[PDB]
Amino acid sequence: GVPTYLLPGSGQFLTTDDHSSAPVLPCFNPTPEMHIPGQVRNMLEVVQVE
Amino acid sequence: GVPTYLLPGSGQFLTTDDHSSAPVLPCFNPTPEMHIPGQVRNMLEVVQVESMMEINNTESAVGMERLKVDISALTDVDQLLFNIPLDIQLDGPLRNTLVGNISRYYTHWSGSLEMTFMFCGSFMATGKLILCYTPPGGSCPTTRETAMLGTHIVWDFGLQSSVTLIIPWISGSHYSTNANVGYVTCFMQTNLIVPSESSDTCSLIGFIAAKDDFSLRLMRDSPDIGIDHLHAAEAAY
Amino acid sequence: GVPTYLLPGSGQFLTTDDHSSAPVLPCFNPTPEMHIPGQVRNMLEVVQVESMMEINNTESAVGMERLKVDISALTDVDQLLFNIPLDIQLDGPLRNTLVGNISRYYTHWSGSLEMTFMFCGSFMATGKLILCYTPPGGSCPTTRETAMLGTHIVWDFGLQSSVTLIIPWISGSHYSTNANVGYVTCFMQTNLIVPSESSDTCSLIGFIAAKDDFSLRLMRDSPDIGIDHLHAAEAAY
Amino acid sequence: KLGNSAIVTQECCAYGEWPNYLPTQPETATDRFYTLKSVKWEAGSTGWWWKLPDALNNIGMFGQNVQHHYLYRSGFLIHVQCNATRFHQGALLVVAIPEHQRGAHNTNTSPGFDDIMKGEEGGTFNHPYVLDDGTSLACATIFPHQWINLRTNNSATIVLPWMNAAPMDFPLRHNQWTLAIIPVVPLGTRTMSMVPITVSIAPMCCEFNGL
Amino acid sequence: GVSETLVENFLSRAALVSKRSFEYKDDKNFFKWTINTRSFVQLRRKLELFTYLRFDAEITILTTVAVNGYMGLPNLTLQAMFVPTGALTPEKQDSFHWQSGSNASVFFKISDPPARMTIPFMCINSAYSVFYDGFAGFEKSGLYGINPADTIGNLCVRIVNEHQPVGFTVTVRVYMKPKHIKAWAPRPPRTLPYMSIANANYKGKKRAPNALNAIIGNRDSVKT
Amino acid sequence: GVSETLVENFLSRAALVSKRSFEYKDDKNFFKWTINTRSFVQLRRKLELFTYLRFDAEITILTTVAVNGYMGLPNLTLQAMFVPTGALTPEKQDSFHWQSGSNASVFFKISDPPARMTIPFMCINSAYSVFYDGFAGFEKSGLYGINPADTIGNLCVRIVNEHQPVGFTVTVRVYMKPKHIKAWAPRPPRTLPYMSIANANYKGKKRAPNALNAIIGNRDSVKT
Repeated sequence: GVPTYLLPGSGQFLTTDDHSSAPVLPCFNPTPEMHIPGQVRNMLEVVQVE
Repeated sequence: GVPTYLLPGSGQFLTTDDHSSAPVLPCFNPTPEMHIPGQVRNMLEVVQVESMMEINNTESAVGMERLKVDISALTDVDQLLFNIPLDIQLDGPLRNTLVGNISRYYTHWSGSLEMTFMFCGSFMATGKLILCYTPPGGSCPTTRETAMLGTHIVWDFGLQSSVTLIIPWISGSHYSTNANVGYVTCFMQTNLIVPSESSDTCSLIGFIAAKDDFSLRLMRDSPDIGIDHLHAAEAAY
Repeated sequence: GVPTYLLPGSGQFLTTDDHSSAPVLPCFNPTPEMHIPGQVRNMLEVVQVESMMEINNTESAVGMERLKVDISALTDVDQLLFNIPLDIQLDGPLRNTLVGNISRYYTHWSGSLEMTFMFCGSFMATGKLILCYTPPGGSCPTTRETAMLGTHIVWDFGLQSSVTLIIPWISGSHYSTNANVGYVTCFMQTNLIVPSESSDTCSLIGFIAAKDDFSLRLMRDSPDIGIDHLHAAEAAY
Repeated sequence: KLGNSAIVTQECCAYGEWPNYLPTQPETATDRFYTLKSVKWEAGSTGWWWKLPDALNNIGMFGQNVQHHYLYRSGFLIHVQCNATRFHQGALLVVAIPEHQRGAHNTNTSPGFDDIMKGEEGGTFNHPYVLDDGTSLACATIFPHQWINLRTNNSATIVLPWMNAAPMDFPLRHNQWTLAIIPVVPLGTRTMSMVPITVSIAPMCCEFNGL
Repeated sequence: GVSETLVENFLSRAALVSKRSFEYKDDKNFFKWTINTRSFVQLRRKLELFTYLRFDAEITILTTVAVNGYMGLPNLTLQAMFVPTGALTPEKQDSFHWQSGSNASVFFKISDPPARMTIPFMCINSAYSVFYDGFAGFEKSGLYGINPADTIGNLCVRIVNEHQPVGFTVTVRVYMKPKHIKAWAPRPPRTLPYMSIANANYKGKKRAPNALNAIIGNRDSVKT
Repeated sequence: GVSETLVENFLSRAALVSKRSFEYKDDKNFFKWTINTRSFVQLRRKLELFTYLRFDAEITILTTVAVNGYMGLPNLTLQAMFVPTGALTPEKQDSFHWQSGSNASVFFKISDPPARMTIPFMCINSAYSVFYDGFAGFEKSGLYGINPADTIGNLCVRIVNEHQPVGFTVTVRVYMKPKHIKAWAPRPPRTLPYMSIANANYKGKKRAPNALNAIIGNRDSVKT
């Protein structure tokens, strides 16, 4: 098939990593995003308030 | 999914490998690249800068006295002043220069060096120096008259104050073993003619820079550094 | 990420595999390819060069005497001089040639060989040699008259000094087992007519080269090399 | 025709390379035939070998360009001539071995300086059947070679290109080629003859760097 | 690279920087390490050829295990946690601070390949001041050459498993390797031997070579 | 390849070149090996068919382990470090030189697949002088045929783990395999048996075949 070799750093759980992962309940449709007022997209909206 | 199989050489830590790896703090924006003056993108910018040879290399030459060769009015007409063995990979005048501390991090060096001497006597000091380049394997000259064999220049330091002596291609370690790799030899030609008020003991200093065709390859660790225990041991733990 | 699964045959070191592997010293520039004369891109350039057969193969033939077959004035009119068994995979005259030391690194050989004999007598030496090729399985000729069965040539070495004898396609080991694989047979036809001043014991040497259609396949190790302990043992450790 | 010494007339080449300059480049000083001594070929003569350019450190403007130049770069054009009559019979193999790492027989000790460096004297094979290095004369036609069959011709001509991995070499320690003349078929006449073999070496495309 | 003299190739050889055969039994049960340039003088002399640097260090923790003078080697779980120059380090081997939701641990087993994370350009300024000619803070008691915009971080490493791990000593090697090196303002190569990991003191050897009054070994005369 | 007679295919079979069952206990605790062509005479006779070569050797260290005449086999960590023809080799098993930031180690476990690095074309010249007709250096004492532009390098291998590893003997096989072979100026195949790994001495067998005065086994007459 595809000849692969393992880099060093394979099998580790780095706590701040960001890969797509296995969903535990696929073919589940969660509740849609109802427009809730006052969204925070950035914490510098929280800081700049007096 | 994807049928994969493990090659031999899988799971090894080769120290000189270069793969992209997992950042320990992603979504961190480091400080941008402010334009700091004097960037080095290549170590052949560091090598090609001139730097002082240590051509008075004798015993009982202490400290600053080692860099400069004294000529005086009481030297013979064709007495040998100095010679510079071109052991850029070994001991000698060229070991503590810029061209010979970067090239001790390497195994094969090759290119034209460039020597520059600078007379540092009074304004009235006159006389001539003949500067012989002995190509490697040749005979180190002793008489000034048999010194005319290869490349040599008669340098009058009454007119000039600095001469430039190109050493040609050398090709380095193309043969760990002691041998004969060049010489730059400088005899007195005339005498030292200083007046009755200037000091009769003048001095030369010498520089060396590699030129544009200098090439270093195969990297090894430097032999210079080693020896003893350091202060603040285990203080980073 | 990418869902992968390990095939059977994962983690094995097969000795004849060919994958790109991890360089132990990356960012090293090796020395460029200077044009060195005489490159071999194919071992069928090495095989097709002619090389001396060893056709005087008897006991008490010592050293250089083995390469050349002596004819003389005291041989019968149709006495058998030599025969060359075409055991290119086995013992015989063809074992120490170029065509038969490369083809002992292989299992199946096939193609037209090319024999070339060269008379090395005096300028006045005249006479004829009949050179029979016996195809494999046939009868080795003893009388000169029953030797006319397959391909044969009457070679007058008074006129010519060298003959070329193409051996046709043989196909090799298409049947490890002793058998009958060809012969090249050379009888006297007339006599050896040398004058009263030249030496009466002339000589032939024979060459063999494979032609363009020679083909080797399936590679094995040579049976020639083995036997004893070598000097400077463990001196590379 | 090379040099003021007009010796022999040529145009067989080797390795497909007529020499061209790939600094001091002699073209009238060194490019000339340095005829060596003519060695007597008899009936019991084994062989002769001349390591080039060790045979030419002594002789001529090439020899001055060895003692006054640290690195050399030269191809050759060689010419062997075996002046025998129409009653002599014999055959030479004029072979030109690149990098002829000779061997010492029956001992573990490598050859010294006075077994490899001879110069104009040349040398002689001891076991010519294995070319003094364990190989074989029967396969030795893979080199640049030439046949002197005294029935047919009596002369030979080999051209020797620059054969180093290095671009230039230093001459007093390394020897590229090795002209070697092995009589395969030994010489014959009834009187029982010292036929001479004259070797003329002409350098081609000389370069010399490092005075 | 284009040449082997390029700065990216001259410095990014992976070098050993830490090695702590810490003994875990049933403060001393783990080790930390301040990530600094000044560890091993083969690499330190190369980084002190330059004044200002800017490199992403990658860290490649190699963990071995060995039986002391029981026949099998246990496959433990480790945790190499990068504490930067900010919040607190764990005071114990099993304190609260190992469970921090901000320090970025790695969780690697012994029987895996060696763990590997890449610590980015970790400074406040635009480059690492290798040499600092100043004083920290405000006081006259601020030591010379110690810039707080130079500490990369800390690297606390512990065995995740519980006690009673019996006398298999755990030797942990840590390999730093710079990446993306941008180097500014080169310097003279240091020729006298080092005194501390903190500052550039000089003592010299007793006699030449590499001595205070004579760096090249003394030949007999200038006409030698 | 196009044919099986091609030089790239004729030489690049992976051959065993070293095998050192070095015993590690609590100089002799490791092995080194000068990487040379002249090891095993099955491969040596094939490389000495040519005068000049130019090949990237790959090295495939296979490490086994075996119990001596305790039931489990420990999974140790090894280090195969390629020291070229330049700086020093480690004098001990745990000296400073193993920690060098320039020699390119590999760190492979026993229970992995076999380690594999590729040593490039390592010479000064444009090809490997297999046969050298000269003398090294300057003296008359320079031995015949030994070119310093022919040593590929050294390959020091040690067990990374600490002592008291008890009597499981570690047999290490090393497989060299040329790559990208460019071969120049072919030669006669060697027919007499070897004497040394240094030079081309010849002795012959006692009688034919492969003897000094007769290479092919003697038949009875030429009319056989």
